[PDB]
Amino acid sequence: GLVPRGSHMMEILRGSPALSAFRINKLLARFQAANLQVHNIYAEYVHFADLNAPLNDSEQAQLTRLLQYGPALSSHTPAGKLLLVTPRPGTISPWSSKATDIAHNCGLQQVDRLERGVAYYIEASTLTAEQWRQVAAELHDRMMETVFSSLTDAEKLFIHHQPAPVSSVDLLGEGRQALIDANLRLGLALAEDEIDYLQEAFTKLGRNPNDIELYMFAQANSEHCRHKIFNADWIIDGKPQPKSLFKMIKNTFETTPDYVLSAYKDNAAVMEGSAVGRYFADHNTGRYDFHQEPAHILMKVETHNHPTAISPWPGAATGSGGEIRDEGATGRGAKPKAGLVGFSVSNLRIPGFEQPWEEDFGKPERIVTALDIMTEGPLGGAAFNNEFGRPALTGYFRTYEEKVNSHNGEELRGYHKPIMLAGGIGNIRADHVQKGEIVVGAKLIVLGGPAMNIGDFASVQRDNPEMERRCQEVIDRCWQLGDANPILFIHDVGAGGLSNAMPELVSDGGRGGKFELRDILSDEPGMSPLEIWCNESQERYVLAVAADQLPLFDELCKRERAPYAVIGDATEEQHLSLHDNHFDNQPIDLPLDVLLGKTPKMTRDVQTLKAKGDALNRADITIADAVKRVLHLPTVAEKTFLVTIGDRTVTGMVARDQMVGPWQVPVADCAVTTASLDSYYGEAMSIGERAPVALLDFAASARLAVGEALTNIAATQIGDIKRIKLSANWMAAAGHPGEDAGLYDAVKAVGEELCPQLGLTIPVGKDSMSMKTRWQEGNEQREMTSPLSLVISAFARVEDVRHTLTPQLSTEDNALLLIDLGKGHNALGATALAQVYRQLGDKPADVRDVAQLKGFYDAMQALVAARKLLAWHDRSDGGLLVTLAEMAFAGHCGVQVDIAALGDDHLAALFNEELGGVIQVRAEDRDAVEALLAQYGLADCVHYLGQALAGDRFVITANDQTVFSESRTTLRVWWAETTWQMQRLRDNPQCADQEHEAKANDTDPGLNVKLSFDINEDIAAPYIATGARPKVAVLREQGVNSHVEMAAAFHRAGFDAIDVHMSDLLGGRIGLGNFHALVACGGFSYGDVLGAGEGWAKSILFNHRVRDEFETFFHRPQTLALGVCNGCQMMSNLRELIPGSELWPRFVRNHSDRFEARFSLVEVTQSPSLLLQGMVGSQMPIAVSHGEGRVEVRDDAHLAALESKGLVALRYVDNFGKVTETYPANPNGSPNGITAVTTENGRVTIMMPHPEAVFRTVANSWHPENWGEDSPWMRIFRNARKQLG
Ligand SMILES: Nc1ncnc2c1ncn2[C@@H]1O[C@H](COP(=O)(O)OP(=O)(O)O)[C@@H](O)[C@H]1O
Ligand SMILES: [Cl-]
Ligand SMILES: [Cl-]
Ligand SMILES: [Cl-]
Ligand SMILES: [Mg+2]
Ligand SMILES: [Mg+2]
Ligand SMILES: [Mg+2]
Ligand SMILES: [Mg+2]
Ligand SMILES: [Mn+2]
Ligand SMILES: [Xe]
Ligand SMILES: [Xe]
Ligand SMILES: [Xe]
Ligand SMILES: [Xe]
Ligand SMILES: [Xe]
Repeated sequence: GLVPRGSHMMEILRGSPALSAFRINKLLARFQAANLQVHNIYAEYVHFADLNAPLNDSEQAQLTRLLQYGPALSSHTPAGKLLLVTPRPGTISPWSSKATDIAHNCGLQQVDRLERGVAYYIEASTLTAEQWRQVAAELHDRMMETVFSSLTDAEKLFIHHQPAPVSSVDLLGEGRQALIDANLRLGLALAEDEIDYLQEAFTKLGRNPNDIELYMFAQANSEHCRHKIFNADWIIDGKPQPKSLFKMIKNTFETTPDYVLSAYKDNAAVMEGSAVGRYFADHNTGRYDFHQEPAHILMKVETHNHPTAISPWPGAATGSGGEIRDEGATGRGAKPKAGLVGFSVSNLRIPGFEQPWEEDFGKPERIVTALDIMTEGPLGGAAFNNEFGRPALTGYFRTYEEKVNSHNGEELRGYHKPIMLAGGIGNIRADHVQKGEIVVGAKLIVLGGPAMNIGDFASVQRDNPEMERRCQEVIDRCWQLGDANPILFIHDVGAGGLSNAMPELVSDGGRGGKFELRDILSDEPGMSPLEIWCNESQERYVLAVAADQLPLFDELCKRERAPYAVIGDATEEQHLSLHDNHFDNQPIDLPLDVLLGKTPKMTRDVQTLKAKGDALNRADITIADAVKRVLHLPTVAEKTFLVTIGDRTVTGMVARDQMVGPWQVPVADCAVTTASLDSYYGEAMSIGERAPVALLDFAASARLAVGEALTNIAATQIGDIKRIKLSANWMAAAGHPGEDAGLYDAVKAVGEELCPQLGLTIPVGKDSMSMKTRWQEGNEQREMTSPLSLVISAFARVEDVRHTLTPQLSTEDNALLLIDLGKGHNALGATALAQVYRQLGDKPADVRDVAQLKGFYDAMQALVAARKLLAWHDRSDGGLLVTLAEMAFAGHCGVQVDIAALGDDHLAALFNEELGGVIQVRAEDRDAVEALLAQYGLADCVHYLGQALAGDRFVITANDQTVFSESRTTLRVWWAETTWQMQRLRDNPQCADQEHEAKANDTDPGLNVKLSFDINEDIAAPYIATGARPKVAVLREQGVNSHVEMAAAFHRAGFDAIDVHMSDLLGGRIGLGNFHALVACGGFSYGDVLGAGEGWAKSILFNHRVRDEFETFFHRPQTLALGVCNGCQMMSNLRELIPGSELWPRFVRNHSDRFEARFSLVEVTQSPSLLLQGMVGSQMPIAVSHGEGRVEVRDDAHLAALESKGLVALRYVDNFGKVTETYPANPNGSPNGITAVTTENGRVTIMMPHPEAVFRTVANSWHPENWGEDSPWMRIFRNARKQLG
């Protein structure tokens, strides 16, 4: 396959079939649905290699072999009409960046670029050219892809354009008109006074502005970048106001500075953490060690609402990716640890599952549907978190779309433009919290990805998470140098690209800069200087480093394979210049104070609109019907489709994730991580939000968001409320009638009143101020406007991660007690209950009593510390009804509760969404607990409800009357139906159905353990005691992310864990000949492009020296190796080097066709595995996190031979203890539950689950109560140590 392509040659290589049978069946069913009459469809990947020089035979064999990957689906002879789908010309897929990288690291420098498309073969012998266009429309994404008729057309993707010159705007030759034309032509969106400012600036300089200078200015001065609304002066109902919104937020720091180390002067806030062992590999020795020191806590939350309305997968992916850059660029370098995720969208209207409150109102053609956002968006957000390697541990998901009588009268209110929210916490060293001095002469570097023309095609983002992982490793090497950290100053690259980030950086240091345009790394030679300087390409940071640290920085980057460029120098003069060596001229030449000068402050002069509620019309409402609808509201309903798609175990520090208890029910109210791998100190995150309340009462909605963040985090051991710090993220349709006054009133409500009075700081925050959508529907104008939507995220240092309560009810003798901080108001306005009957109602919840909310929190903290709680679940969407139901789902039990003391209105008592929740206590503690609550002023809020009982009965009485009684299993399965329907349409429907149907089986005993050995016996102790510590090579390739906890597991077992990067082996810095033990760690090397683990394995196989090195290590008589997850995939690709491995299977795309992050039950089976000695017959859960873990054999003969040889070491079992292939008990579809195999001599074991994630009991999502510090998985590492003797 090989043809001229300008001054290069393009080779075409056929790949493998691209779609599984159920995917083919969906295409055919959709074609029949549109009646396009299609007899058959078949699809095959095809690869395109643009070559700068020819391949000899052996290089050609290498290239072909690199492009063999993926499940072994049945080939077909091409037949019918070819439609080839590729990335749009002018764009380079992330697949292409990563695959070309593999090619280069396998020695194929002749490969200039690799790209991939899908060839579809459609047999539909009479369709009009018209119907052909609809077939083509159906097979590609119009925002990213194009459809071609010939394989040869792929040459269009590799055209090199000449560099486009700068363009000047003729102000001197045409006057102000030139600026007006450029404003419209370049879409600068400039205000009249901004046009005046530019006109005057350039008249003063006596020369025309260049397009690049105007664009840079336009970006810096957008609402998005300047925050004009948040800095504006206000007049409200005729009275000037004393403070901006930002100054009201700051008020919370003026009033509670406690524990804050950094607020409002960085792209994250920082608060005090805990002195613990920070674990990392020394720069000199490569050995991992604990460094006992403060691990302070940074936090940040951001949105990506507009781009997600256009292209939701990269919109959500880069929302997370951008936020992750903020966290690593805090101070002088910091480390992201865990993430959170939020979505608000309009009604799903799932086909065949439409709910009675949903009405189709239309939408703009150019945006995607709510369903499309909730399909592709969570996948994009998880793709980044999974491929970058941070666990995603808490989040919210709301649907809202209704015609409502609100502040501006009857209007459509919703989320056509969605909220896509991404946030997280990380750790930072004390001495790096402060940005450093920028020395005159400092080198100014771009760290990260080559620029492309990115940033409405302009709203289609692009993510490459692996590129960002490689940058994070360099930032980690830097801060891991302590006082020798060479980062003087670092900033993320986001809006405005370099044109914002570089000026901001020098400016923050009191300097200017001089830059060379042609030093910036670019994958698009056609780009204009404007495009190069201003594009929003992803995975970039800017930093300043002293000239003499450049050789160190260079070494650090090269070992990580993180690209970087020196692109300029910091100057004493406060000027900004950008030179271009190619055109020999100066695209930018400005004083900074001209560039960064501001037009006058905004004034908003506005008036209050307040909705008068309508009383809830109850004609159609019964309690039973209300329970059924409310559990079908996606806001309320089970969230599994948002949770198991995202890793929750990488770092080995996750103590509490969303899934709770033996039945792994996602109801955890907040996330908890341990502060290190050697401590019980930790960090917690929770979310509060209640946007629909803002349709009745702006300030109540903001108070409730703060209050729910607190009730969600309250059963975690924190102590002083001033330890809890908030992000406030404000989404509004600024300018829409009544929203501006409501915004000022809501910010005041929290910043000036509620938070100072509770002792809560808001040291970080952001705002997104055009939350609305307009389009033409008949030839009527239509508009969908969001409620004011405050999202509060709460972050806190944790005193003891072991003491966290979850909603999992005990059935030992117990009391359930409601804490009703609604004080009997029982408001029903703006509840899930109102919304599911198409109403807004009358009067919403609110914070009823500030002393009692603080009293609530302090009481909860006293009960958590004294271990007086069995369970906790707060009340929010769905009310007390949903809180009790979710506790019964998590406990897999019944409730017998009486509500007579809660008012005569049972509907109001069950469904109000007032603050509070239900604690469960031992029956014998009930009196002391009620006395404790009374001491905090709560007696009149506290109500004994009844008890949790074994069994399936969910019973609510009022005196002698049954208010509501149903099977708990029935409610649990209704509550599951949304995630079932989402999984069924997104993933393999067979796996969605199995998962859902297992829920209806009440006899399910949940995760449960059988141990064949003593989990507390440290069999490595006599070896550790001698002080003899053998090395283990902790092997990582670029994109590996689980190596730190892997090293820590081996360390606890007595090893000296050495960081061995593949670059170390390629560069000769490490030899395997010096090791007896090797482990290949997990993650996403090369983003799994070319098959998970393949580029890592082939880069070994195709370098003869490193390959000989691996083969020698494996052939030694006493070496031990382990491969986990990515390392298990890598090693299965290395069988030719491993003796005794001939029967090993391949590991390919899970049968569900979805990444699976699960806490799965396995049994240890009889094999030669030396790492599993003493464990055979044990059954216990383990962390699973993979999308390519399905064992695939050549045929049954290979499966039988593998089995009969006795080499299977681990199998998935269902909770009844049987070997299974039913999902998700077996999360990936592996035959015979196979998930680990060993070699004939037992010296090498590979497995897909992560024992290193869960070797600490505290890091097991569920575990038996009596376990000590060590989980059963700790024994694998101790077995390695004892085996080496
Ligand atoms: N978008 C999301 N991504 C990840 N996890 C989520 C998301 N939405 C909700 N969750 C998790 O699902 C569980 C139930 O969520 P939800 O009912 O919104 O919480 P609550 O009602 O306690 O505020 C929680 O553990 C939450 O963290
Ligand atoms: Cl169709
Ligand atoms: Cl702009
Ligand atoms: Cl939009
Ligand atoms: Mg103090
Ligand atoms: Mg909920
Ligand atoms: Mg909650
Ligand atoms: Mg919530
Ligand atoms: Mn009151
Ligand atoms: Xe190719
Ligand atoms: Xe400017
Ligand atoms: Xe956390
Ligand atoms: Xe108590
Ligand atoms: Xe090992």
